[PDB]
Amino acid sequence: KKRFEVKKWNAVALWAWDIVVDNCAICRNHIMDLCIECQANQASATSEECTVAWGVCNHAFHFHCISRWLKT
Amino acid sequence: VEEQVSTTERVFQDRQYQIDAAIVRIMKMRKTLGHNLLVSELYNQLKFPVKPGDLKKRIESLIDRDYMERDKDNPNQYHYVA
Amino acid sequence: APINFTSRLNRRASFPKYGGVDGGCFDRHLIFSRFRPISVFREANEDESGFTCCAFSARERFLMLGTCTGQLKLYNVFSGQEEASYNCHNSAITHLEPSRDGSLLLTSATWSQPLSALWGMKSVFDMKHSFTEDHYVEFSKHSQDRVIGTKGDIAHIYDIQTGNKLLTLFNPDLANNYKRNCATFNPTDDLVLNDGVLWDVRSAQAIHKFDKFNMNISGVFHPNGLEVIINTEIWDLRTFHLLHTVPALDQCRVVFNHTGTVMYGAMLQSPFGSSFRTFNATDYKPIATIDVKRNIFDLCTDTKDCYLAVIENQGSMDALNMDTVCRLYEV
Amino acid sequence: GTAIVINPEKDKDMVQDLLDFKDKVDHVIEVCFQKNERFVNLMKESFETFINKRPNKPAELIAKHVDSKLRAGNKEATDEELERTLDKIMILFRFIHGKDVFEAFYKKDLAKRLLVGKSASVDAEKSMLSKLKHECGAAFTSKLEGMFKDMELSKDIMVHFKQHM
Repeated sequence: KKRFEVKKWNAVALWAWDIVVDNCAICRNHIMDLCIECQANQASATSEECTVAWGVCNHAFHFHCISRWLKT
Repeated sequence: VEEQVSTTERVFQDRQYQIDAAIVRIMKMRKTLGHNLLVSELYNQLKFPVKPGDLKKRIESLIDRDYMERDKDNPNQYHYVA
Repeated sequence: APINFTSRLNRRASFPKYGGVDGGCFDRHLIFSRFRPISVFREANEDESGFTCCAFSARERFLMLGTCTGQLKLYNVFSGQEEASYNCHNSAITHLEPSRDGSLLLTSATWSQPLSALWGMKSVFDMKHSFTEDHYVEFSKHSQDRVIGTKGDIAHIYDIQTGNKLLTLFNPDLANNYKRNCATFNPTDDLVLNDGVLWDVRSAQAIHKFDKFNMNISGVFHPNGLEVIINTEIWDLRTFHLLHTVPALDQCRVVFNHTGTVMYGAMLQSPFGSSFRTFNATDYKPIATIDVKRNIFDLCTDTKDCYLAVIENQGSMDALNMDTVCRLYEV
Repeated sequence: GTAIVINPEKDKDMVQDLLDFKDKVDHVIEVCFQKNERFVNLMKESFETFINKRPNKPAELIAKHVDSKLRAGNKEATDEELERTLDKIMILFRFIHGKDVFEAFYKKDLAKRLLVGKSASVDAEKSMLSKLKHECGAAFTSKLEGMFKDMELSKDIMVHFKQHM
């Protein structure tokens, strides 16, 4: 009784391990919080410049608290 | 076109990451190493070589974050920080 | 409200579900107080056994047992026949646990590196990941793609798709330094109990720290999502209030069954006790002590609460003069 | 060779023109210079030297040229042609730096092929991933291969969801 009717629908969604992963493997602290070294003028006074990165296993982490181990 | 712009930005941002991760991943095996050698090591370490403009900027930030330091009383001479 | 089976059972005619009062809160004390041995598992081609741990497989087709030598052995759950044998570690296996899907097995050793590892069960017993810092390994309770390892008093949580470490939870000052700390998830996978400390999985800060009642057992979560035991102390995991204490849980490796109605475990200090106990999950009220008269290395129940698989030392509990076999008792 | 790579005005054909020039040179050496190593080894070095003249422009062109052939809409409709063109096009990918350009653009059109409409060929799509791993490292296609895997996983999932529905 309508001019148009849908018969098929293929919905798409992006999948992430929230997994209470608003946290970190090396750091503990929540990813939207400051990465320890940004809670004080340690790595930087610019606490607002502390960013968040994603990996390849459905989760995120602080940019700084993980990349700091590259020298190690 | 908008999609080409977004993919172009992704390339830029990925290059910007590599030049931040690099340098830190350099020096450790070459404790004393200058700017002209760092760009050369970066040519080989990076997927895409970095211009001296971006390189100097990343170096200064990497010094503030204790990954590298200057030596030999020379703006272009660097040493690994442990 | 009769105590006796005959009266309680006849009442079912007008008072369904069970008849009388209490029901399972009473009847569990008639069944989990009467254990009798049915069968035993031993290593093929060996004279004496060296099992240290066990678990039933995901589909309960076989019992999985770990040896003192770091091997995994799979036995037919019905016949007692060894079907397969794999190497996992170079020393005694402290823990074995399958996923619900049965794709992979979590194993860990008391010493040999990697202390924990992810081994495949489907098709090929290969490795997915080696964890050299994790003494104890365990699956989460709701979402099993996430697995928790224990490094001393530090919790390490990884996703088994690669074994990549996701989050850690620790604090040396809050830590009670338990001898057998085995970090574990709550039923809702948003709290971790690590060395007596309850961790907020959504902030990685401690939410609460429990007193060091014991030195060996850091505690286990109840499936009701309310109670957590720290050796003997029963705490409210929602408010962190103390609710009850049961001394019968002291040195008892108490875990729960599928339905969350039965809790059971072996006694600890070859640091093993010579008996095991069963408890009423309703309130941890002890049901019975089973007089095995053999040092017990480990134990597990099945989904159907039919037989409890207990690893008992029939030898002298020596390093070499030992005979640890897995003897199954019917409830 | 420089005349082709140095002029973006013909970008759309730059990959094919550089590949054609490379073959013309190699043909000359094979047939009349008797495959003398002096010219064989230098040919490659000369081409690497000028092919990587722009800020990795060829990588974008490679991603678009292989993706265009691989698109079901107005497809070649044969595997011989899809393989022939993806191979020749992808070969130039090994003469340049900044391979991120390919991945950044490729993954956008790859995502389209894996979600909406069809690819010209599944085997051709997999062939590209194999060609990319070589001379880049397996890590290069880790995300790109994972994208494919997700849809194979989705196929089983959507079946089970209907069963539950």
